[PDB]
Amino acid sequence: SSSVPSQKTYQGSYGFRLGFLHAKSVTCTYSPALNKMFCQLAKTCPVQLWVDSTPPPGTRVRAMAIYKQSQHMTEVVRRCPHHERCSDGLAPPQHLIRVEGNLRVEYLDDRNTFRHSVVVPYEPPEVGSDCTTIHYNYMCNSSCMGGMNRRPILTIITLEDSSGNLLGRNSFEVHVCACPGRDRRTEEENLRKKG
Amino acid sequence: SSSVPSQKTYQGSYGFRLGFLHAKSVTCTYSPALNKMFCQLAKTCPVQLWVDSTPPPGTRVRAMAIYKQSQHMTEVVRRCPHHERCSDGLAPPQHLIRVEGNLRVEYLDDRNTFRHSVVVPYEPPEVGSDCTTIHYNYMCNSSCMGGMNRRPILTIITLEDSSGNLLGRNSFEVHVCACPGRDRRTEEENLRKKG
Amino acid sequence: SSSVPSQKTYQGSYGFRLGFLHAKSVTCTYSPALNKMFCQLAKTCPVQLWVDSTPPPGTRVRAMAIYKQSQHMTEVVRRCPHHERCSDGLAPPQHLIRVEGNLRVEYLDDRNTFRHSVVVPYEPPEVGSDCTTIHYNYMCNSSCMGGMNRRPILTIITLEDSSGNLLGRNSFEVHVCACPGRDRRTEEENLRKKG
Amino acid sequence: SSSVPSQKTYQGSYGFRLGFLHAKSVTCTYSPALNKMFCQLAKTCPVQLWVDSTPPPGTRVRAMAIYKQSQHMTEVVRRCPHHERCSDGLAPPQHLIRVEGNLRVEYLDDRNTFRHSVVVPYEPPEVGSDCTTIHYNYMCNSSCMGGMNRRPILTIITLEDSSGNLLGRNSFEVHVCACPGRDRRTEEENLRKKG
DNA sequence: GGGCATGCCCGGGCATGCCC
DNA sequence: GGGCATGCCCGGGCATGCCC
Ligand SMILES: *C[C@@H]1C(=O)C2CCN1CC2
Ligand SMILES: *C[C@@H]1C(=O)C2CCN1CC2
Ligand SMILES: *C[C@@H]1C(=O)C2CCN1CC2
Ligand SMILES: *C[C@@H]1C(=O)C2CCN1CC2
Ligand SMILES: *C[C@H]1C(=O)C2CCN1CC2
Ligand SMILES: *C[C@H]1C(=O)C2CCN1CC2
Ligand SMILES: *C[C@H]1C(=O)C2CCN1CC2
Ligand SMILES: *C[C@H]1C(=O)C2CCN1CC2
Ligand SMILES: [Zn+2]
Ligand SMILES: [Zn+2]
Ligand SMILES: [Zn+2]
Ligand SMILES: [Zn+2]
Repeated sequence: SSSVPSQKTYQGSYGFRLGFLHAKSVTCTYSPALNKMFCQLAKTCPVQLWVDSTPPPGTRVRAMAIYKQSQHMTEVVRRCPHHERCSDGLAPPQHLIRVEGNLRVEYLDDRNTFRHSVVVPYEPPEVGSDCTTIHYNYMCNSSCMGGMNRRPILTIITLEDSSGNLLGRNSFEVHVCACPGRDRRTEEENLRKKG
Repeated sequence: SSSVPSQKTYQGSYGFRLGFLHAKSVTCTYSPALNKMFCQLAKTCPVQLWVDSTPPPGTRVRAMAIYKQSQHMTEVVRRCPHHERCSDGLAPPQHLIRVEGNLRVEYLDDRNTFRHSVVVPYEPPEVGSDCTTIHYNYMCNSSCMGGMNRRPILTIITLEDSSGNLLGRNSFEVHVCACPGRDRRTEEENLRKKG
Repeated sequence: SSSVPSQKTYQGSYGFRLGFLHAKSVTCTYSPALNKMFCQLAKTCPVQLWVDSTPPPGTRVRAMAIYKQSQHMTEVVRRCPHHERCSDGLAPPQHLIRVEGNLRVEYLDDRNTFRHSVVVPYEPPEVGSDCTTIHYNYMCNSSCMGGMNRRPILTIITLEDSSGNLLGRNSFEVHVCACPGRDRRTEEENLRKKG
Repeated sequence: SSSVPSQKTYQGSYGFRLGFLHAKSVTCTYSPALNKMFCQLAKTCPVQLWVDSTPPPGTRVRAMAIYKQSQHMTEVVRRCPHHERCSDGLAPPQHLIRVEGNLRVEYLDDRNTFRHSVVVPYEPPEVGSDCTTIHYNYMCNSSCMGGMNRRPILTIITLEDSSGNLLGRNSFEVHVCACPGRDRRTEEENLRKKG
């Protein structure tokens, strides 16, 4: 009956976790200490999917954004009106999160919660590789007036079988911004000094 | 053939000029040194109309915004998409400038230049008074993404007869902002120090 | 019989001349010493038209680009293939020079010389003003491979009556570039040191 | 479901690897330290194919370019518009990579990913020889505006049987430029000093 | 082979909505 | 009223086609 999706980490029976690749305006930078990706608008944000056991055929990978703070959790995360009026052919203009480089992407609007998500098939790593990578794009800055409006979000990645069973769930915070390197360095310093 | 309206001051045969009434977040404050009004979003911005000779019956007062900088002059000033989706009953949501407190306001979209304008009847001062005041409202901040986007505007006020003849023109710069007193003080200080 | 238009200054009986408004990446900067405008791609380049005597009704203003160097004069100046595949509604994509802010702009391809030009009506200055301003845009950098390719151009402005008589002609060099302030300062220094 | 081809080295059951032949503007020079070929536009770039075991009859050799950087991987590498408008009879003008000196070259456009590829038959070395050489040509510089636009590419070379099975994969970075010797020396020095 | 011109890149710093 | 976060701006400097 809740309209807020769970954010609880659940590595599950397949041992599912995420991984991230390792400069003031670098396109993206991940902070392990904050479990937080700092990236730029509409630029590639690679996310690695790691499993210990191979999921069954037909497994899907869903990404959804939610507001991190209790006061805003129940608000659906959407693109701002400006960037909505700004396409790749498939992503509805209201969706914040896109996937690039995938021929089987699906964009969903939940008919009960109104929340947006984007789904791609799970592909196992190629022989000799330990993970599979998805290229996400965030189509607004965290600061956009009328959209995220300086409020932090979480991206929730779920691994789901074809029947809809939850196989695994993970999440990370996102700050989309002009200067990821600056903003990560400042947040990490405030954490150490004042957190 | 130009689509940019004139901004040239023209006091005209009636001696037409503007006047302004005389704190970090005051609702509005006018800088004579900069010929610039600093005011808050959707709050009253009074402008006085002064004439030496009484205009003829059916005279009208039009207000229109243009970008001040040469690089932006040819672009129509519009409300940003966020505030457009935010009414008083008569103002189209795309118009930046509204008039409050007037039963005869007319909002115009130019069919050739696409520029917006707001018009009210000219009313002579009451006996013993030297001027007539119009309460304007600016419906975005100068900073709004997808709108003014930090670009300065001028408001051009024209006195026109019923036939459309230009009787007088004056203009002033406008900065719509959260903190008019701070922003005025900073710009005036930079003018004296570095202008 | 020549396919190269004249560039000879001809102030004519109306006393026609141009004027220019007076920072590393400023949008544009004019060098009187070089008679040369340094501006940015697709940004406003204002040019003032000055006359001593009022031209007759129906006078037009034409702008055309030609290569300045003898070795390239006979080559038609065009947009590069990249920027051609990049509109305002009226300018053909092959034209280098556009006019913004004018409801009566006309773009011409000469059927014999294949050269491009853009024409607007001449409007006399408003009462109290000494000149009329046209906002040109250059849609390629001087450096564009396959277009100007680092070769300098001249813009030729002609004042023509409705019948086609040449009333006046002027010209200026143009360098469209990323950093007008840098490039002007460097060229002026080399002129003084080595010219 | 991905539209980005794998770049993972796979020597495979046949022991497949590449080899390269060993001056500021030399036509080409290969850096083992960088696994990077530096070569000139439209000039021969020989690549050797080495195998430990003889591939089956009907084996084919495919070459394809992808952008090396994560941010650009999902974009198809194409010739820039200028050089596209510049042929050998068989290569489509949009293809960056050509093969010279082969009577059986095939140029392919993938109907799903839109990526370009060039394929020739695999020929075993002549008796006494240890490798077979293919002469590739790169038809734009890495710097070309509207094409690679200064972004590094990889060339992915795949050995495939007639049925389409992947037998082996190798790749190398390519920098197409005016001065291969200069650019190699500079990148190798920056690697040692700052890498 | 030595060197220039020029698009584009930063790391330093401003303006401004919003917070106390 | 005092102060932070954040998009965007520079002036300094690199990479690279082309010139001698
Ligand atoms: C997760 C894996 C790795 O460890 C490297 C980088 C991304 N994938 C493919 C190779
Ligand atoms: C212009 C006049 C005045 O001088 C005061 C203030 C505004 N109006 C009415 C009275
Ligand atoms: C040429 C004239 C002037 O002298 C100023 C600036 C541009 N026009 C209008 C006013
Ligand atoms: C790979 C072989 C060699 O070692 C030499 C040079 C190129 N091929 C033919 C002979
Ligand atoms: C931080 C951000 C900026 O402001 C520019 C330089 C570095 N980064 C990218 C653009
Ligand atoms: C400048 C502005 C603010 O930030 C608050 C205090 C004063 N003013 C109004 C609200
Ligand atoms: C010279 C040019 C640049 O390289 C950036 C800063 C100044 N100018 C505009 C952008
Ligand atoms: C680097 C390049 C040049 O600029 C010329 C000399 C050497 N090389 C070929 C042409
Ligand atoms: Zn946005
Ligand atoms: Zn707004
Ligand atoms: Zn161009
Ligand atoms: Zn090219």
